[PDB]
Amino acid sequence: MVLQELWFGVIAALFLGFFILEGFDFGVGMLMAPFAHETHRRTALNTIGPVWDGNEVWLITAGAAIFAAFPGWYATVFSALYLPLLAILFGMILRAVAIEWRGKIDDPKWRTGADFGIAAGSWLPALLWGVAFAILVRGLPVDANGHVALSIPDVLNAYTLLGGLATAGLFSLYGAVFIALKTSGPIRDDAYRFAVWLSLPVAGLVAGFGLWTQLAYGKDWTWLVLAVAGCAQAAATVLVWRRVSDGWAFMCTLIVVAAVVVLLFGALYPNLVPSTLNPQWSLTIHNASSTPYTLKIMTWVTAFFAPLTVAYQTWTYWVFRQRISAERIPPPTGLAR
Amino acid sequence: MNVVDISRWQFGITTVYHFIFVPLTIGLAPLIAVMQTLWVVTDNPAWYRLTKFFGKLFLINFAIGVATGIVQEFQFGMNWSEYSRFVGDVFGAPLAMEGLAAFFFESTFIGLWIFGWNRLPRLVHLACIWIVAIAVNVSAFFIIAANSFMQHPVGAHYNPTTGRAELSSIVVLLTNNTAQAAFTHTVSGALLTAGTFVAAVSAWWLVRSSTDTQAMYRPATILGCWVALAATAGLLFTGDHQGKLMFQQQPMKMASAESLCDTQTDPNFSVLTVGRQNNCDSLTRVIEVPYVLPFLAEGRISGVTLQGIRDLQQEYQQRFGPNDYRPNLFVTYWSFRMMIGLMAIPVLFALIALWLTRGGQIPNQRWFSWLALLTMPAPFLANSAGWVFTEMGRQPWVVVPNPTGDQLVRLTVKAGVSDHSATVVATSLLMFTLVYAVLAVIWCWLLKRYIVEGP
Ligand SMILES: CC(C)=CCC/C(C)=C\CC/C(C)=C\CC/C(C)=C/CC/C(C)=C/CC/C(C)=C/CC/C(C)=C\CC/C(C)=C\CC/C(C)=C\CC1=C(C)C(=O)c2ccccc2C1=O
Ligand code: HDD
Ligand code: HEB
Ligand code: HEB
Repeated sequence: MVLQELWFGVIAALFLGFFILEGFDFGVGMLMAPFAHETHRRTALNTIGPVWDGNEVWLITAGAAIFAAFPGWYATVFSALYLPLLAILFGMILRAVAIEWRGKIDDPKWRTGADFGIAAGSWLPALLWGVAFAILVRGLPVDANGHVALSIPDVLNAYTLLGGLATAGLFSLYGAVFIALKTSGPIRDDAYRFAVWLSLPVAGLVAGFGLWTQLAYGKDWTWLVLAVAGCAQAAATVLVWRRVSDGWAFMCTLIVVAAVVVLLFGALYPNLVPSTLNPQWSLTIHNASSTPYTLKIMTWVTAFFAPLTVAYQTWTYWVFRQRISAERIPPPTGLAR
Repeated sequence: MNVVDISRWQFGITTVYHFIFVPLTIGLAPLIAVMQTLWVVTDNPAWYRLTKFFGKLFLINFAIGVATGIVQEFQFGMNWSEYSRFVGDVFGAPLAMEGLAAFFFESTFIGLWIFGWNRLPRLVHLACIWIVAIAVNVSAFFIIAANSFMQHPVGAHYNPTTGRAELSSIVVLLTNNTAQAAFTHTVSGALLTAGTFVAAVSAWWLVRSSTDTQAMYRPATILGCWVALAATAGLLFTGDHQGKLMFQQQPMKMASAESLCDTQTDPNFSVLTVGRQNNCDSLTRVIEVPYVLPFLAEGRISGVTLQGIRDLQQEYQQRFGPNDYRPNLFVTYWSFRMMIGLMAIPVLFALIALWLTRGGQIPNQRWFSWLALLTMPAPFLANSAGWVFTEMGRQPWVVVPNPTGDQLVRLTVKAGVSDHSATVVATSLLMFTLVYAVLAVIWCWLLKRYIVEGP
């Protein structure tokens, strides 16, 4: 019914916001190591400093929304995909403590461990989430009883591995244009240097994964979404060679990330956990959803707090909209080891 | 061990690690807001340094508090898929509603408070820490109400058409008597953890300074001790509200804190009991203090009858079928002495610190400095023991049947577990334990480095 279909887009929007906001957060994390090849690492980290916690909650809200709206969907994907999600949590945990504790102790060995935690919390989520969403679009061996009995080839195949590399490459390009917009000076120039190198290889991964999803699982209306992604990617590709705009460059890359979420969720409709053995046993938005009263009660709460959440989250980015340079970085106030 | 036992330990060890930093975060956030508010009103630079000093320690605890809660959000679907489906229509609403009403606020405004000292106005920056101080309490309420549905399910029907419990009224679920009693008790428990933490650190510096900084840590010692004493009074009142609820909702758990075996009128509360407490028949009681269990069960010292564990064992078999409804007697018994006994150290420390700081006096005793250090872990361990008794006391019920509610709305831990293998859960349990253990050591070391360093 209506509420069942409406909440499918609300969960997709929560994952949409997670990919838009945490997408460049992951890109910053995997671009700190090539920046050195200390001041540049801190400048890039401070771009996502006051927003990394808020950005992350979108994944937490999306995960809890699924639990409340579609209890069967929550208890199937997170149960079947136990191993890929285990490494996602492992990285996230390290990044949640490495960002805050990096500047607590002034010691090169202390920061080396903190950089690993940030890298672990930015590489694994960038790679595995693309695989996790590719698995859902491809499907899972769900039987009539609801069990999955996941196997190795059902996770690491040609389609899922391409999706993981595409999202990780897109996030790296997403973080490259985000730093170039939030920084100025030599650090901004280095962001465009990697953006050019991450322009063509990433575009092929996104186009290849997008075309594969469209030709195998996409619908008729999803062709426009792929066309927008292609146009956005081509616009974003040419906006980095010549740095005419930072915002346009970031906005065009934002559309590419947004179009991937719509394309993945557009193909994952109305099925939530497609069954590769029998499509009748697949989990849909009708046989795995909650009652209308629960979806109704959650609708009023979502319609009040989700628009309110974007109100101050956007204002939070407006407060720290000023670009930060190497001269604006405060001296390291870390204790001796 | 089997899959169920390994999954029980994993959901236990990780979330116990989570409740090491949560009670400090809940109580300390209003405390720093108080110090920052006093700095704005009184224009006292002493309160500004207290805000920067204890605020620094809060951020170290806040970062690891977020990390330890990430797994718990998806842990329900990973290791308790069967349990997630049964109560997803009811249990998922408090978890999701806390995401947009408390998690989005306390995570977005915490960044504004850290990086907005010189960018945001003083009035606006002050409200940022107050929103975080409120959102942590809001998050505690919804996450406790969801757990209170397990302890006392209300506003839900079985709906035998499908094998899951379905929500009937959201108001009844949020206004549960167990939810309100446990929320106010945990918040009072969190205030004691932070109140003792502020008082102990400030009192530790008073002796160190004597052996202005003294001017600065003395007001914090007074504020921390009175908050701990106020939290102790709240813990007694809310603890008296909770025991009564426990009596009529979970008779097994009420007798679990006593290891009661037969239905006796006005039982004696035993401080100590020897043995592993397997069978319970041979238990030995030491220092039996009367007028305690009657007062906690029905609120009256005399005339209260409590059903024994043995008596309740056969009673539950006649309604829920043949099963082992006996919780872990050894764990629940000693985890209950622990929650209660661990009041003396914090309360004892608060009383002494206030006596040594009367009339502007600055303490300088060496034993007082050592007393504060040993007082710091007492509320942290007491909070851990309080929730452990709540979770091990309801075994083997993951969803305790409501005596006055729907009988069919219930589930066991074994029937709520997922269908993983013994090696997959063990690998996750092993990697969860070491990663949290390393971070816990770093978290403890980071606090020690900044406490001795000071401003
Ligand atoms: C005046 C005074 C001293 C009063 C208190 C002393 C007193 C009266 C009694 C306590 C002393 C005695 C004899 C026994 C202890 C009672 C007892 C067993 C209490 C419960 C244990 C408890 C609360 C432990 C606190 C843990 C804690 C905060 C440790 C420090 C923090 C750190 C760094 C690590 C701890 C996390 C860790 C590695 C393991 C956590 C394990 C714990 C505590 C709970 C989890 C857990 C337990 C305990 C099970 O028994 C169990 C059984 C079946 C399935 C699952 C589980 C399960 O998950
Ligand atoms: C009574 C308090 C309390 C209890 C019983 C719990 N939590 Fe918690 N949780 C907190 C109180 C809290 C908090 C105090 O509000 C924290 C700690 C620091 C923080 O940022 O929020 C937190 C953080 C926190 C976060 C980080 C969100 C963010 O800020 O980015 C998540 C995802 C969870 N929790 C989830 C859970 C789940 C799924 C629980 C049950 C299994 C749980 N918590 C038990
Ligand atoms: C969300 C809601 C919730 C919550 C809040 C919580 C909160 C908590 N918790 Fe919990 N749990 C749960 C839900 C929950 N929970 C469950 C469901 C389970 C399953 C059942 C069993 O296993 O028992 C558990 C289980 C559990 C355990 C194990 C036990 C056994 O098994 O025997 C433990 C130890 C714990 C602790 C804890 C704590 C400490 C806390 C504080 C933080 N836990
Ligand atoms: C701060 C620390 C602490 C403390 C001190 C305390 C102190 C106390 N306490 Fe407590 N708890 C706690 C922490 C605590 N606590 C907790 C955490 C818990 C869990 C949650 C709830 O509320 O439930 C409890 C819970 C609880 C309860 C309920 C149980 C169930 O339900 O399961 C009761 C009855 C009580 C009583 C009491 C008392 C009487 C006292 C006096 C001694 N406790």
